Amino acid sequence: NVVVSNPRPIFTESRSFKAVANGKIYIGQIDTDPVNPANQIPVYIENEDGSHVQITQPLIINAAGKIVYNGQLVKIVTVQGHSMAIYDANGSQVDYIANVLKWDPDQYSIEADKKFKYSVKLSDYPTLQDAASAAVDGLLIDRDYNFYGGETVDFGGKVLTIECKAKFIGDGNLIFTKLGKGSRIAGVFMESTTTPWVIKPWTDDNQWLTDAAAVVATLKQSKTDGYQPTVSDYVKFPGIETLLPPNAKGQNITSTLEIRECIGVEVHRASGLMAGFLFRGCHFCKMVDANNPSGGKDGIITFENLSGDWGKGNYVIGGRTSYGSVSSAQFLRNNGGFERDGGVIGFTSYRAGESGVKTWQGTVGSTTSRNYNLQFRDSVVIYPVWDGFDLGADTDMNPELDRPGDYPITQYPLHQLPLNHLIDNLLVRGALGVGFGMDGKGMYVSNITVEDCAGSGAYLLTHESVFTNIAIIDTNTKDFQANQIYISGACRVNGLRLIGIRSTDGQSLTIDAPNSTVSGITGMVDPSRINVANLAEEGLGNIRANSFGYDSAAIKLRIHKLSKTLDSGALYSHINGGAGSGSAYTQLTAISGSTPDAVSLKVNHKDCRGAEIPFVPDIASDDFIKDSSCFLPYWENNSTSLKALVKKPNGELVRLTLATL
Amino acid sequence: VVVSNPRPIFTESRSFKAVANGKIYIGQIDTDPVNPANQIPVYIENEDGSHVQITQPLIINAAGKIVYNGQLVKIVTVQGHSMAIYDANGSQVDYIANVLKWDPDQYSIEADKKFKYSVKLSDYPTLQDAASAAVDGLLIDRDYNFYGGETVDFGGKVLTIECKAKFIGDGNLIFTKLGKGSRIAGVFMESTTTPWVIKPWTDDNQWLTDAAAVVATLKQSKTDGYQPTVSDYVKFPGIETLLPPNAKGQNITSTLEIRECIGVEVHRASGLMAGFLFRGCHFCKMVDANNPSGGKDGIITFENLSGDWGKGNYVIGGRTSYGSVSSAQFLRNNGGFERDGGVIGFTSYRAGESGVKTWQGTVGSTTSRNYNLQFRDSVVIYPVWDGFDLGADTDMNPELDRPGDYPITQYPLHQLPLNHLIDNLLVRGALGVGFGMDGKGMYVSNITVEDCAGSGAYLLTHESVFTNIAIIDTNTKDFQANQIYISGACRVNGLRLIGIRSTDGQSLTIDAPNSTVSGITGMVDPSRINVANLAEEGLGNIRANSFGYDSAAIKLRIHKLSKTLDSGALYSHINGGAGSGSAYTQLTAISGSTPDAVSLKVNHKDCRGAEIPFVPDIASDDFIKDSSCFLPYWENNSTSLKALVKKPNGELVRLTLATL
Amino acid sequence: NVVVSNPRPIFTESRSFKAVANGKIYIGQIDTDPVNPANQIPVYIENEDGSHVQITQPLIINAAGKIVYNGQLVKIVTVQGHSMAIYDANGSQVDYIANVLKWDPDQYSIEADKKFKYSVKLSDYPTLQDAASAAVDGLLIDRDYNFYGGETVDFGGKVLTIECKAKFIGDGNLIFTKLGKGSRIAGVFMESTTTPWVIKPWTDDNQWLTDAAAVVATLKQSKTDGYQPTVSDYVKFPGIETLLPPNAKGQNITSTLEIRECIGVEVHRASGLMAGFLFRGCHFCKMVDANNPSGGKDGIITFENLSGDWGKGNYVIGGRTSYGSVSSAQFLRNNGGFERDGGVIGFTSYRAGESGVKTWQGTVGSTTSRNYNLQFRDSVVIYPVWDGFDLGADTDMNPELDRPGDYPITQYPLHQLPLNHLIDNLLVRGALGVGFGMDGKGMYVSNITVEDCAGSGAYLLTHESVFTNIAIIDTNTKDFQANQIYISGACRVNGLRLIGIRSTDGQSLTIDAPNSTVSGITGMVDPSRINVANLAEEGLGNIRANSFGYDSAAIKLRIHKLSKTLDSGALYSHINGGAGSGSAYTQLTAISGSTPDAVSLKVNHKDCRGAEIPFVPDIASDDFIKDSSCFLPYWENNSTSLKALVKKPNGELVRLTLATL
Ligand SMILES: [Ca+2]
Repeated sequence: NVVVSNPRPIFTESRSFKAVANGKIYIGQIDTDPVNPANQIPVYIENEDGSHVQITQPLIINAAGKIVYNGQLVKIVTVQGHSMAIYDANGSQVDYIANVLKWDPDQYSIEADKKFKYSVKLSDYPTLQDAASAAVDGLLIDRDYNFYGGETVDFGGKVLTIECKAKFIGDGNLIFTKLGKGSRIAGVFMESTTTPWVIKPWTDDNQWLTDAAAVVATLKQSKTDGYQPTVSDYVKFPGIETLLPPNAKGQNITSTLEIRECIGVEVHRASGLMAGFLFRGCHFCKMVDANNPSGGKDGIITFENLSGDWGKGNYVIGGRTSYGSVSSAQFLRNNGGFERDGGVIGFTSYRAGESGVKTWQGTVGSTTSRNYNLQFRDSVVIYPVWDGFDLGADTDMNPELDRPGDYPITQYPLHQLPLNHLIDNLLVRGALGVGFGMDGKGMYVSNITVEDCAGSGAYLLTHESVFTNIAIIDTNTKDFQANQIYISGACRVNGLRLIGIRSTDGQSLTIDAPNSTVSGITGMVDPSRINVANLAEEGLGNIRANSFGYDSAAIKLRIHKLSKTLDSGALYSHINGGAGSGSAYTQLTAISGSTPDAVSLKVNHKDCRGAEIPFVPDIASDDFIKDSSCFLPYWENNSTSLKALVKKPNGELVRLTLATL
Repeated sequence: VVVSNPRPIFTESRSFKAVANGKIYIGQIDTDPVNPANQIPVYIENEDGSHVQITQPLIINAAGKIVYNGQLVKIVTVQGHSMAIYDANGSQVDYIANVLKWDPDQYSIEADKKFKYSVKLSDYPTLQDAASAAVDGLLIDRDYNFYGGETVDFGGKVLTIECKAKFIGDGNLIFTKLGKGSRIAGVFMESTTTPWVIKPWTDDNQWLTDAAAVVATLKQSKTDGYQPTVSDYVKFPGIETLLPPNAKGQNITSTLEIRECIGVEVHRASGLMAGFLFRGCHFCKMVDANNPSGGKDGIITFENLSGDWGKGNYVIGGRTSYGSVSSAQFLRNNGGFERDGGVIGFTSYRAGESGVKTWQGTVGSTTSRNYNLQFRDSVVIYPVWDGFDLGADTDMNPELDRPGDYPITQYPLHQLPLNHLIDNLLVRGALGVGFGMDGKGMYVSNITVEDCAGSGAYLLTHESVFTNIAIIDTNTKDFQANQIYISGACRVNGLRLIGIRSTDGQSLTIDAPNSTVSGITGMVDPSRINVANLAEEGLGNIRANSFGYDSAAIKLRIHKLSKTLDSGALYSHINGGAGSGSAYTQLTAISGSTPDAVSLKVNHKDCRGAEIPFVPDIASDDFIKDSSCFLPYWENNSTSLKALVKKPNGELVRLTLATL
Repeated sequence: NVVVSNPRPIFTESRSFKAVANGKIYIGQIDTDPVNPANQIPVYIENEDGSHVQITQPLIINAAGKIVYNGQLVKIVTVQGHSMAIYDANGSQVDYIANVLKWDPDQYSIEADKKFKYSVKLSDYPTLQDAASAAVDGLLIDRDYNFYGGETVDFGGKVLTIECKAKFIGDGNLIFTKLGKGSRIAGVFMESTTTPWVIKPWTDDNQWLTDAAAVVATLKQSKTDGYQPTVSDYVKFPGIETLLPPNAKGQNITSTLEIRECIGVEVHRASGLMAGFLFRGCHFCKMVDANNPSGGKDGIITFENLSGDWGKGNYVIGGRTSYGSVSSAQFLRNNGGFERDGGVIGFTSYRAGESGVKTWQGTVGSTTSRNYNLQFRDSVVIYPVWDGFDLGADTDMNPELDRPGDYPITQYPLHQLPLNHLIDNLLVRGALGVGFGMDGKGMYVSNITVEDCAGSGAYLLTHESVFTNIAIIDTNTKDFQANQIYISGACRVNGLRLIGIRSTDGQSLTIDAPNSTVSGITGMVDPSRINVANLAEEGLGNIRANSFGYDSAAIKLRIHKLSKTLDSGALYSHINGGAGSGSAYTQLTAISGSTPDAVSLKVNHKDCRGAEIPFVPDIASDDFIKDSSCFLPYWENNSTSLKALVKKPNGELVRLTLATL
């Protein structure tokens, strides 16, 4: 409701009831005398269409007490608050107001400025920068915003809480800079403008495709449920480079939120399609509870600190991601320090086009991309095209001969860096590459479970390292020419579960750990497919061997130097008669002529209650008897007699007759 | 406020005079209001606030003030307007194209831009009124008594609903049409009714099992127990008849229902007799539940019996307590290959049914089953029934088809390809079964079930793999049950059995008749192991360290022969005492159902010789097994040892071996 | 911008065009007659300086129609809502306005008050109490606030969301009281004013210092990268008490946020320097996602409930802390109930000056400081000066003879309270004292991993307790006179991994658990360094012993009561000839005269296909033969004959001739 009123002011005298006819008005700085030029401020006629014309002072008051310019009634305005002095035609002062704002003070605005939460919203601004400049505390993203690649926003060092309720859409990087420590960005949703060509190298039954032509046949234009091919696919799927159409090669679609050179910024509940998150030269930043962004061409979550100080304080905490052409979560040139201040905790990666979690190896540009002292715990990687966890620091194939910006090779050889990562409680399932890969010297690794992988379970280029409670369960299910677990260097493994339900008959070795000392293997492993430097159970208690569904129980010995495929000796218990007979025989055996159990001593065969003793089947040579005060029975066929080669207590030999007709 | 004179006066523009008998025309902005087509309504506004519309022009009196019927009046318009003033001779005194452009209150413009939008329930009579007014935030700042089925339409808006007071009522408060990304934080649901609840555990936290004892715990409370259900009639046989009618068939729950929404998260929820229902939702999460105390229905339910299969639905973090049925439950959800859904980082205490439940069977005429969910990093303590119930098929009537699911002819009962990602789960105190599941082709890892009155695990699984399972002091009530049962042909790699409680009062520890197992650790009674095959194929060089009084033992047992008697053994026994430097080694075999009946010894009494058992009477031809061996036997009437010799050529001869 | 107007009011007549010369104005309550003094309200002259002088009515109008007071023009002010009556010089009413506000009504405040989020901010108030009193919903800390020790703020029972974007700066405690249930405090940053002297008992290669003089040598003034010495350091580094200068002793610097006697308050994403967080007398409070506060003199996170009801519902959830002089997270007099409603889940502690997580022991003040029914799960403690987890309830050194406020010693002996904590999935690395310590009766503990600790791995003063899947891997690496794991009482251990890659030759026992029954040891343990009451593997299947790196395989027996260092017998398989000979011999041995393997029976030595049988090297005594229907061969040297001591089937002894020339 608008009340009818008379907005145009009139100016009347102070001691009688008259207009200030032919008077003058001066307008100036608050609490000054505006009659003096130095104190005057710009005054403008304001026109109906909202245009302005600056005029000179004094303002002229006509005979009716109204302001006029060249005799025409005008509306005068000023940019800021002002003092006002009114003079009559004789030049006597009629009135003076030091500050006109003080006459009609809007008290509500003082109260409102104090009692309401400050937030600006993108719907009120043409550009994101405009909103950012206006922001004091909150910034609401409340309209879908088309950004251009490289669009850069300066947040002015302010500590902002950016609440996203709409998308940032575009191909390329949206770059946020100069956010103050403590700033948070919640609910951000990045989406590419472009819909790329993607491959989907898995079937409707979730089996991995390995054939290049089969993979090419999956090409579709989509922002999800697949990934844009990269040059690593040319290696992963031999022959695919030639078979892909040109429009499916060299694509580069990612919509990336880039946090540049900020400290103490967290991105919470991020999501998107063809989406990427890049922390470039950041410290003490976190990607928290990622809400399953579907990846594009670049890493989904990247902490890259190739320039400036080594990254520290950078974490992926919770959440999950899906797809992407390369790794889900990756680090370059981060060092958590002794305090292990950084890494990946509580994270899930699904279907990384490369690996679920990656610490980069080798030189990138002019310097090291490697990482030290990071945590990798309580995390899960499922169905990566390459690796579950890739925690190596030195290049496997075609390694550099040096490490600019890192420890020289002369100090630490390749794969022997003191990486010092805290690695515990990780699960990997469905990896096509390697479930769990790493390198380094002096590493402690615990509670790692790798299961149901088409590719190898683990590939460990580690040295003087300790692995505790490792489970490698049905890996290399495609039976590639690979081990299920490989360890290069001289390591200790304490607890190693091998074999689920899949046969290893179509594979090479299960564990190849030629310099490693191992204890506590469990599972239905084919002992011929074990290679270690040493295997021992030094600390077992009293033992029982329980046999089910066989007529015997066995405690066997296998000397791998003699033979990896044949037991060299055994202690058996064998049933006499059948079930419930109350009788069994015990048998001690030795291999001869590569025939297991060729020679044996028996106790209670056929419940006879006696020992059956093997004898030498012809004349025994002197050197057949080993120890003093022992005898060795032997056969003399021509007299149908048993003889005994005796090594007497004094060590001398004598031949006796033992049994005759 | 400055004491001012609000009533306008209108004076002329050429000389200082009132516009006596002047005329004012009021119309559309930027038009000529003298034209009636440009005029807008003008009203007298009375002191009591009533209005009366009058004709134009407005009349100015001798004093320069607007008048109607000889009285000074206040005139108002509904919109911004043009104003033209004419004097008694029709000369124009003034023209204002838009009176609002003279000094607009610029504050509302700046305020609307700089402040966060939020409405609050204290300003509205109903929750719908508040939802309608909301733009960004909605604050629940007063307790609100809802009626069952009360339905709120949020208009597709992406709202941040902050709760700092209670929703109070029996039944469901139903939220609908929230936009993707909406969040509801701190919600507290509380029933109006205080029901009758049972508390089937003692002040020393032992479960009660006697129906009469449980009935004796009846009290009216919204917590520290649960409303009896139909399942209690089975759990406590006879309780149905002993419970008074007022304790039976109660249905008190105050439920926040999120209906048919996508991308809604409920965070830090709590309450008393509280439930949370996501009905026909996708990509919704129950996050960091702040220990709501449950009612009759499930505490957290993702139910997708209608519409598309549920996906993207999770319980993440938090905990719940009590409730008559399961704490967290799923019907007709499929996480896809991506495993996009399930329960991670969750704790359940004292579920009246189970901690985490995936429904089995048909419900509402379709499948209630679930696929491809995660169950990880979660803990369930003191459920009345199960810790985790992750089965999909009902363990009965294997003929029955699965409407809405895989046909029974494609996948038999309990052999669905459920494909859940199950890892790192802990259960303690279950009265029913700690960990239960079915399915074919399952992988399960890092499960620990300890200190359970009921069985540790009940696995109706087929061609499945279990890695690093620990079942420690379960079936502590000594029900006629196993500690772990596995029906189908599975592999177990790493199974820890037995804590500090004796199994002397129990039947089988593990009954897994089709399963192949390796790596059992613990003081299991070997008679209480039943498996298809047990083996340690990959041990290294071995040492058996005995802390016993005078011996160490490596025993053999053939379960086909006897489940309770060792069939043979390798012993080492001390000669003399501690520090003697001497022991004897002994190889034994069972005969006449007497373990160790027959043996060969090396170094008995430090004699440095081998004591060899001989057949105590004439040896039959078939007593000797292998060629180039001899078997000593006794001939009493010559006080001699003979030897039955099987020569190298396989033929038998009998020789004299020792005589007087 | 601002329009030029004439703010000073003029009062003119209603029926003719004249000023109300020498008129009178009355001002009173809305919709009343203000000429009645009962209805009048205060009116004020507002001077130019903004000051006010109350005057009595009526207001006086001059010949110009303007308000005057003793002949000077004046600005009169009063409350928004009022009635106004104007009278001419004759006392005739000129006008009456029932309610001046109703003329040009501000509708905006009504709309604004409904549509905007309420938050007050510290920049608008001189003191934190001022802001707290003004708050309704939100409270923003947008300026650094210097507090004094003991400064107490009462939040009126209001449910407040306190968002911190600046620091609370001060030595001592800032005390928050009377927060309503559901209140939350986010991003708080406590910082001390003092930079104290701190010690840093670790080197640049992250080796612990143990020498007092070396530790004193590390003294520096800093708020981080070390801690203030306390009296426990006197014990930890013997001699340091006398070597520290006075300025480094008795320091007491912590900047502590104290939440006092509140219910349902959560502190989220807290940080700081020399910072502490104390919940005193609270219930249902949480310290969530601690953002690596760097600690001071007192515990970093403390739930202290020594008065009032036992603490319940109090958790540390997520996050991490660093440094501090004492423990990172600690509890006094909390009981989670059967519900286990409280504890530590998901937490990381680095470099606690005492322990990572501590449940207090003994009497504090006049009552129990102990704790029951708490969770300790999914947490990690790295590099504590004392313990990783200290979950004991009873005092170790000079214990109390009683437990005021708790169970009596007569009901539960020392170290044997039914603490009932839910303990699972814990990792400790780098502890200088004890990695994992506890006491209690009836405890269940599972999935504990302790690795690479200078001090002992575990010290368990527990009884009738159960430990499942424990790993103690390279602990006591400094070779203190200690065990790697000690357990005092009658416990069960099911799964125990011992030994990483470090030799134990410099140590005493690896496990000393004299009253415990243990199964499932894995690792390269020295068997002489195991002490338990009972060690057994009752439930193994068929067994194979696989030997790598040797010409033989072994299944050995050791009777620890006979000898802890020498095996008492063995079953061996030994290669005959070369590798790939396909022949081996089996040997069964027994110790004699303290020489392992002194006496043995062989099968297939030198591939001879016969059994080599040891005989008594002199005349056998009657008592040498054990069982009926057995014979024992023995040597009669004078005649060059083997005889047999025969125990006939009827048990009677006879001596026969077995072999002669
Ligand atoms: Ca003879």
